[PDB]
Amino acid sequence: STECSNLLLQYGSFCTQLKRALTGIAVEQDKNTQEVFAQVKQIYKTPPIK
Amino acid sequence: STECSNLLLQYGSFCTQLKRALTGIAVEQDKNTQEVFAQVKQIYKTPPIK
Amino acid sequence: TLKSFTVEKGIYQTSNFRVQPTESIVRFPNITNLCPFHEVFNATTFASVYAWNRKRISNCVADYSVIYNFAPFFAFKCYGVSPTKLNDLCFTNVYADSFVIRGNEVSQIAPGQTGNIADYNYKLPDDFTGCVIAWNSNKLDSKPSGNYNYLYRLFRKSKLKPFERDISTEIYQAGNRPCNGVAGPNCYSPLQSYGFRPTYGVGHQPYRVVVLSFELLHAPATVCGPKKSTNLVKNKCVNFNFNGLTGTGVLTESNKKFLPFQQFGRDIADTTDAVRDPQTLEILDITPCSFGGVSVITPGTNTSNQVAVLYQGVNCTEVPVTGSNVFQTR
Amino acid sequence: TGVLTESNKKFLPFQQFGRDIADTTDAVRDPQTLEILDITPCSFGGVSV
Amino acid sequence: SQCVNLITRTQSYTNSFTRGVYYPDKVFRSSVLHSTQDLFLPFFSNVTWFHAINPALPFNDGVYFASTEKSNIIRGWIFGTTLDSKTQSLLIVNNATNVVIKVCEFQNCTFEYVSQPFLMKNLREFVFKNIDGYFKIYSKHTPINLERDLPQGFSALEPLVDLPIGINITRFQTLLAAAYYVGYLQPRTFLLKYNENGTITDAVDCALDPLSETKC
Amino acid sequence: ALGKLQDVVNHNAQALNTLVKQLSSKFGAISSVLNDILSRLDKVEAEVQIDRLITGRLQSLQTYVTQQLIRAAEIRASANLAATKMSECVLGQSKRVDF
Amino acid sequence: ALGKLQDVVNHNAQALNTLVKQLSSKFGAISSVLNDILSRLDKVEAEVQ
Amino acid sequence: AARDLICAQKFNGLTVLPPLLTDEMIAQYTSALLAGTITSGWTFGAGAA
Amino acid sequence: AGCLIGAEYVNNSYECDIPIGAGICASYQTQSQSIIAYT
Ligand SMILES: *[C@@H]1O[C@H](CO)[C@@H](O)[C@H](O)[C@H]1NC(C)=O
Ligand SMILES: *[C@@H]1O[C@H](CO)[C@@H](O)[C@H](O)[C@H]1NC(C)=O
Ligand SMILES: *[C@@H]1O[C@H](CO)[C@@H](O)[C@H](O)[C@H]1NC(C)=O
Ligand SMILES: *[C@@H]1O[C@H](CO)[C@@H](O)[C@H](O)[C@H]1NC(C)=O
Ligand SMILES: *[C@@H]1O[C@H](CO)[C@@H](O)[C@H](O)[C@H]1NC(C)=O
Ligand SMILES: *[C@@H]1O[C@H](CO)[C@@H](O)[C@H](O)[C@H]1NC(C)=O
Ligand SMILES: *[C@@H]1O[C@H](CO)[C@@H](O)[C@H](O)[C@H]1NC(C)=O
Repeated sequence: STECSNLLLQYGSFCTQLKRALTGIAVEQDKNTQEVFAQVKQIYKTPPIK
Repeated sequence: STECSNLLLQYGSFCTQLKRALTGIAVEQDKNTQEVFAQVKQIYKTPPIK
Repeated sequence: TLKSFTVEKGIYQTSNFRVQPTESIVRFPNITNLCPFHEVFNATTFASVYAWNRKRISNCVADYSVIYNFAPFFAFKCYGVSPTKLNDLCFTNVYADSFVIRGNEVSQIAPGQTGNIADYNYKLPDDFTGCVIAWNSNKLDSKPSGNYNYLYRLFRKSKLKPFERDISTEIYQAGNRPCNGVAGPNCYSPLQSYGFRPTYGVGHQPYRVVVLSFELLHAPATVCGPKKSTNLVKNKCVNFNFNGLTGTGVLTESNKKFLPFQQFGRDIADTTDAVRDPQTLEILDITPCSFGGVSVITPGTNTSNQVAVLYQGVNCTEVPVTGSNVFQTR
Repeated sequence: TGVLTESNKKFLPFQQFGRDIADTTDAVRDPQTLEILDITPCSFGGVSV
Repeated sequence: SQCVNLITRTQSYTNSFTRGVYYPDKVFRSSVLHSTQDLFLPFFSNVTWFHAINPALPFNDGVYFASTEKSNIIRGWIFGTTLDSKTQSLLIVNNATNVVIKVCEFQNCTFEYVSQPFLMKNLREFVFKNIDGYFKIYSKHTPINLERDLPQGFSALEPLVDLPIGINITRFQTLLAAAYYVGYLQPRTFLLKYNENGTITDAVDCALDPLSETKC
Repeated sequence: ALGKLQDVVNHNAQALNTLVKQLSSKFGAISSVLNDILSRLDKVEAEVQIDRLITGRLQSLQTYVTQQLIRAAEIRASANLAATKMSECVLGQSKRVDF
Repeated sequence: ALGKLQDVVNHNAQALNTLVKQLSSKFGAISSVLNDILSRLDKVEAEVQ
Repeated sequence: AARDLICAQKFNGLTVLPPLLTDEMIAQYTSALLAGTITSGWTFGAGAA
Repeated sequence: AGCLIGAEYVNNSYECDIPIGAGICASYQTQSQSIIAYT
């Protein structure tokens, strides 16, 4: 709706900082997974003898 | 007040999620106390010699 | 978007793409009759306020711009709608109530009012939608000897319900002795007459009041104004106007089991998912047109001005309506 | 809406009302018999299942 | 002639057994739990089983009506404050072949309406309501085995008619060997369940017991 | 046994479901549908009702994002604990009691 | 020495005291008392306040 | 006549819930931990005392 | 924490099934099944 968008433009930059907070959360989740699991520099494998 | 309740019913589910947040805090406090103090499995007691 | 003249290396959410609508369609029921507002507004005699008339208006095309030529009133005072938008959208039934009051009591013809007319003669509901039209009738309802043909009720045992009529003539019991049909001490007739004279003030002059009450869409529509219809188009992003319900989307054939009294289908977020076409009795699913987010992958502007575009959550065959290297990720 | 009991509040002769911290009437003076009455809300609580 | 012919009425009392549910609106909804505040017959309520082998029957906030007999007895219901002529009254008389809803507002006619669909080992459940000067009638026809007492199950009631009468409906009386169940509606909140096809298959009365209040 | 990850899934489902269900609210306006407001009224009155709906939906969105920020802080603390346990339990032998 | 637990008590007391004291504010209305608003005005204006 | 802040908090809709473990049970847990630490050392934290 | 209607208090002590208040829990047991309250 164009009228609602033109009225929402008068409320400032709430949407931009809302998007910034969500983007920071999204980057932080991948950082959490990478700092938990990616702790080894080389991909070792088990020898075929068991 | 009945009129205030009828106009408050048009504001959605703010009261339910505030109640959910407060209930989560209240359960979390008992969880904190249980995870700090209830670390022993049996109730030991000191022998009467001191 | 960044409000800067240089961009660092990364991926940035810029905007959203949206498939624009192509055509506009109007789907109104086929009705050729004309609504008789002239028989309501132009009348020689108007009813009293305790015995107010009620005329049902259905199965006709209503033109609300010809009301202004029927009676000499200032404003088209409405509550749930606007007077300039009455010709576009449309209703189920119209109810016209006509009566004669004085100039003091015109403010009591309103939702949530307390007085004499509102409590004992004519009560409007709290959720009333419609319009009230009042105009001066000093030259028609008044005589220099005193017009006594208009009555009003001020003695009753309880307040009236909304849209409730009371034409009973029994002697009111204001005391302890029974009236037994004879007036006297603590026994009064509930109806008293107005005293309209043309030498009276402007606040005591007679006023003719017509209230138009509209029934919003729950049933198939019977009163719809002058808008021409359009051929129905399917499987395309179009603007649609179904019985005054406007929207944008794609209309598809449906297999929803609509009951014969059901005309609409709603969602969890209170939006219309299915519509019943008024001309041909068919069920149409409405879906929003294709959209999604656009991200711009770039190196630094001191490195290159080349960019790549990621369309999020949409397949690679639906994005239009280097850059020849199309790749499909998750 | 509430319960009215006899009060021992020392109202001054020019005072006709009494208020709380949350701006609610706590005591009242009856306009016919010059008497101080408390105002207490009726019985309430929470119900858990 | 007018006669009297007071067919003797004996009151018997039975239990509702979660019956008397109607569609609150004309909006299609599928696989949705929906909370509605309206005039409903309460669950497990006290309904009256009249036998007819007739002073008045009070009307308040709507009436649920149930009939089992197929012996072609129950015709219509007279509504109003008085009986013949003191105030406004209502008359919804009906016959067999061409089903009339011939409704009158003489006592000076101000409302006339004739329509076909009102009436068609089988329950014919009706709900009559009066709100804001509007008179609403819902109905549903269902089968039964073991016809004694009301059944156990769910059968939603579909709407029939809405009229702008605007009268006082304090009293009502059935026009007549016959037996019928009468129950009274109250302002209540239900939680209705709409399945995949859009039909009401289950409901919860939020003010029956604390368990259903927890469910609501 | 796996109730913590199930709660992690359930909270993110419930927050989005509440955010969708908050679109049906009127917030003091005459309707919750924006097109019905734009069709029923003229420009000024529809601007008033649209402003009411805008304020209500903005408040709901801000509440959702604040709860998401608090939950993200809790999840980051748990992820720091998990990374410390991977560094000290799997990659070596720990002398800390109940670690 | 035990100032942390006293701060824990004091913060929870102060939050509830501020929540009680916030009920006396008008927030742009004509009164902070709800019954006076309902008594003074008709339906639409009292609904606004 | 001396109105407490807790009464206004209760009357205006704010209530405080009691904890699940009383102070006697926390004291019993503390006493069990102390008795185990004194009479067994660090063994009771790894299995049988 | 208030009072309890519909649960029969027992002079036993089990692990907490449903927490209620200051040291009081409730459970549902067969020994005719019923809801009981305990410490
Ligand atoms: C009102 O209607 C009558 C009946 O047709 C007509 O004769 C009369 O001219 C109308 N009034 C006006 C002002 O046209
Ligand atoms: C309106 O259209 C429908 C289907 O197109 C048709 O069956 C019906 O007869 C039409 N009505 C009139 C009055 O032309
Ligand atoms: C979406 O893309 C996949 C692979 O790119 C393709 O197999 C599938 O048919 C596409 N869906 C369409 C075109 O609707
Ligand atoms: C009002 O009532 C009180 C108590 O009975 C009495 O003292 C007083 O004189 C009365 N006022 C008048 C004007 O009669
Ligand atoms: C209905 O009311 C009658 C009145 O005496 C009572 O005897 C009967 O038990 C009631 N039915 C119930 C509670 O199911
Ligand atoms: C009918 O009249 C009675 C008084 O005899 C009144 O109490 C009641 O409210 C009226 N009902 C309606 C629906 O107007
Ligand atoms: C919906 O209707 C179809 C056809 O009548 C039926 O096969 C299906 O089981 C129904 N769905 C239900 C009852 O959930």
